[PDB]
Amino acid sequence: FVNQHLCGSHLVEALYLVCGERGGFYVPAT
Amino acid sequence: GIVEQCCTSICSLYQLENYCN
Repeated sequence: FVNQHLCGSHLVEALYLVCGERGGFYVPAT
Repeated sequence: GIVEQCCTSICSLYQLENYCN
């Protein structure tokens, strides 16, 4: 992880890498 | 507001975790 501008699916990816991989996710399936 | 925090400005894993909680 590196701090940068993040949006859309790239934002969701960042949230997944930091916390979705800890099981803490609400998964916006689309 | 995750969009205003990350799309608009620079954000980091530290803030991203608050949207996980």
